Amino acid sequence: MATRTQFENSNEIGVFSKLTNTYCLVAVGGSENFYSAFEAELGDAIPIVHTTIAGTRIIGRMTAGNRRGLLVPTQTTDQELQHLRNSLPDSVKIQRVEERLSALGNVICCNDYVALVHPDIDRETEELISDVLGVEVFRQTISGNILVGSYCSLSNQGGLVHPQTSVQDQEELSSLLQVPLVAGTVNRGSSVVGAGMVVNDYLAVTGLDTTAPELSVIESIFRL
Amino acid sequence: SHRKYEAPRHGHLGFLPRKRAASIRARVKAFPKDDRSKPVALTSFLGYKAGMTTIVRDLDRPGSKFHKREVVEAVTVVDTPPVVVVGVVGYVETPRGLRSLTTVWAEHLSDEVKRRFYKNWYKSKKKAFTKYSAKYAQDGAGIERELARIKKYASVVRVLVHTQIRKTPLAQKKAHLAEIQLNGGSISEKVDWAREHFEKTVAVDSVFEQNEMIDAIAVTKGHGFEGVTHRWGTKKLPRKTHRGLRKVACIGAWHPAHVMWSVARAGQRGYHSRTSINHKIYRVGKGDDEANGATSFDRTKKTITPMGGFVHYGEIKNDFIMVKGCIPGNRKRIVTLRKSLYTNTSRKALEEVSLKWIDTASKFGKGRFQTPAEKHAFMGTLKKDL
Amino acid sequence: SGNGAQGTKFRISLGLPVGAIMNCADNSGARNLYIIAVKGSGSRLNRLPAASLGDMVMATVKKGKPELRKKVMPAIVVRQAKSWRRRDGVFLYFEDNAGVIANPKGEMKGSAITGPVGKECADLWPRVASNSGVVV
Amino acid sequence: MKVEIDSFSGAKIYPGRGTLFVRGDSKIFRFQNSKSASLFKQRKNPRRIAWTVLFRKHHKKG
RNA sequence: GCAGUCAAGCGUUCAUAGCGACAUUGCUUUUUGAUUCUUCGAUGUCGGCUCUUCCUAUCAUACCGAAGCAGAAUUCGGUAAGCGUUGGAUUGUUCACCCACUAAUAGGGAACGUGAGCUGGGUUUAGACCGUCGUGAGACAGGUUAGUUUUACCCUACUGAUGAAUGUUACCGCAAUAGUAAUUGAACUUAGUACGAGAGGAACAGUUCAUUCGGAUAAUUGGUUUUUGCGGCUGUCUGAUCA
Repeated sequence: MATRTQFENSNEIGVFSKLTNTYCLVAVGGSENFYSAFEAELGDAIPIVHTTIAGTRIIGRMTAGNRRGLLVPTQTTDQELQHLRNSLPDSVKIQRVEERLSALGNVICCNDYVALVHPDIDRETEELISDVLGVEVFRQTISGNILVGSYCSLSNQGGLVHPQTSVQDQEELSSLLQVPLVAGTVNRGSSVVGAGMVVNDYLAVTGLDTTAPELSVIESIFRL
Repeated sequence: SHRKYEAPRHGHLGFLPRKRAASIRARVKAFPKDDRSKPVALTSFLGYKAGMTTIVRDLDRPGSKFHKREVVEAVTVVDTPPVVVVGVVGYVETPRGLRSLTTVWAEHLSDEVKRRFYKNWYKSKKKAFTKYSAKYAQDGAGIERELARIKKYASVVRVLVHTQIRKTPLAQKKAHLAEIQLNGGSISEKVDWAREHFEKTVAVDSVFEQNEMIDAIAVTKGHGFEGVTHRWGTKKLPRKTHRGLRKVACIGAWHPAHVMWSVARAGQRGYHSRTSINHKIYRVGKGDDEANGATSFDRTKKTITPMGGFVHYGEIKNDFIMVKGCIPGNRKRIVTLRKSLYTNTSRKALEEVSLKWIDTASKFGKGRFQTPAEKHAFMGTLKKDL
Repeated sequence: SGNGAQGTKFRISLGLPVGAIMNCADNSGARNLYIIAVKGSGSRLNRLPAASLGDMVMATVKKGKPELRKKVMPAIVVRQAKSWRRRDGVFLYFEDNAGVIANPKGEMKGSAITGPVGKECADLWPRVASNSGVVV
Repeated sequence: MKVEIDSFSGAKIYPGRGTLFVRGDSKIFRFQNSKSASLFKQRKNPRRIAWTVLFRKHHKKG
């Protein structure tokens, strides 16, 4: 069920939230109607942790990781890291990441198997990412956009990509990621689709401006 | 003609006239409203302003952007000698306001309030209160007559206190006498409290406490005569103006054929009686309390005194109120701290706070160090002793 | 500040009045901007409406693609270089000024944003935060 | 609470003490006071400023 | 310029939700006229900058009444000026029309406020140019340029500062009186709820911030610097050094 949700007026759930297989990270500044869609269908499956990252509320675009790892940037304080260490279980691997090139969520568009990052990150941070996540890190840009985190939502089942993308790069990423891709939009045709929704194996929360022809394609390609 | 573009005024017509204060001690115009149920205590307190310093605290404001997050803000440390009572005085409610009917002084006054009455102490015969100290020779029939008259009459009861100026790093030796009203019930109980506490220490661990909103009354810093731009805020005129470009340009219309009282003129800026309400107390620190400046997160033994003392003041080895924000009045002034008039239910008040870090770096420069042991650690050994 | 923005921003310092030319920091094709007024600004006799970090400004373009020229358009400031005070203690300032063109709801007209982006902008404007690179 | 180390001299920075500077390549610098900041905006090399830490660490001073 | 009274008709129907013809009673003195009573032994004559105060025939804000008020947006009105009414382009502008924000871009007065307060773009002395008219000197209902704006040390008013005398002198107070100050928005929430066929779509209380103002401060940040406080550097002069 691609449940449509506002974050208090806005329909990009990937900005204020990070949905993974074991953990769900959310912003603190919200009402109960933002969390009812999560707590009704999840209920007692994954721990939802209310937190902030680096003195912000954009923790979906600040941290980036998978089921096995959660990578945190520089400006995250001691108390946030301690609360996430005590809140998230011992299976996830948390590591402070030193890079001055972006935030980690905009760089990394990954899943449990194959990572796609910003092409301009160096080797010492890439070794740390492939060490903590345990993921073969690859380097690609979709449709010329160096930020793959803003125009690509990735899961293990499938993935949504940038809407203005040629078929050749789609087939190259279907050979590389080994998943089928369908170019689509979200929220009445908003081109930013990497932040417009989150997805994992069980849940894919979308925004309220998503109509039925976009939602049918989303629930077809992610196979809920 | 109308003003052709209409603007908010310069300055505030309620803080008029701007003549200088009576003295450096600012009169407390009004005291908290009394209800005859509370235990008997004071309403205000007198201290001396020691400067400012920096406080890191965890902001705990639910629904905010910095919730449970570190902020830094300024506090003022106002010094606190234990203020000692030397007399009481009761006022009867008349059809022309409260009138002081009698006053009673204590038995053996200290030499500071004996220094307060003399403009010329060194020449004097030092004969303060001699024929009043002789009234304790009998059982005290005159003095107990005065107290019975205060009990019988006098709906309000105020107490003459003074600061202990010798316990201060000031250099004045003269104490500022004052009056303080009381909050307890049943004015016989107030005046029996005063008769018990003649010549007794009254420290701030009983009058104020942590987290409470207090008003502060003092006299403004003095900047002397002043021109009308920096005093009121009036626009500077252009570069090209013959005869003065830091002025009010137009004084007024033809008719009224007089200068109005509301136009901005040049005069005294500073040294006025000011009052600032809702100031929060972050510390009530004590003199015998070693390591005033440690905190439950900090735990390192240091006082709130900066390295090399507060600038122009000295070193706090006394009690102190440590109050959030600014305060009217500069350093070394007699500052009066007053309990709040209204109960403040505002959620900016009633926020029970505890500090995390007190700054004690030197206010006399760019202080790179908080404690001198830290400086001996970081900078290392030098050309001195070893 | 103004309508359409998400969240409330604590007051940060105003160091860009009417007329400031900022180095436009996205790939939208504009090379520079030009502030003409500030959304949410107030009025005082002989006071210029000043911009700050994160605030929405009406601005024009003085360079770039001639499609983008000669037309008033919304914009969002992402760097300031006049030092403002965060509540956690610091006074901080970037190397230069900056700005990105937006629609009246907050979407990037461009796609990518270059260099740093101050976090007091990225938290107020969500769409900027997703296209943002370095936050803080 | 973190005790930040300086970027120019090497001193320690208490909360609310000095400025923060973000050069356009997003390498963030912290300065103790106005002094070491205004020297850094002259592009002086801190390895040859005799009172800083990277000077004294290099010549083995104490 | 503003406001009535009557009321033919519009408004689906329906004189008066809102309007209102034909008539008719007034108010105002921010227009312009008419007069010429004051001033020609001279009240410095446009505009803007600045700054205070006042009125209300209210633009916003507060509280309400009416509707062709379902909600939203509006429209008409009542108490009320308490507080607020802007940044810009062209022009000497008054007026003006435009761009843009705004809760709103209300209207006016005070010797058409305010030149011993400013500026002096315009007008309006003397220089000079062009067109037109003149036989000419010259005229211009027209254009363009260049063109000195003096004094306060008096009384008063206002703002600040002392002050003899009511026994002296000091400390602690009361209060007549006079002034007063705060203002406004956004987001979240209520809530895609109420209301609605759908499109659309609020409010009351709460939370966090912000706009204009006002008073204070100076920990930190920035500015100033004759701490000529420390260091550096040019030229010269102290025989070189050191200073």
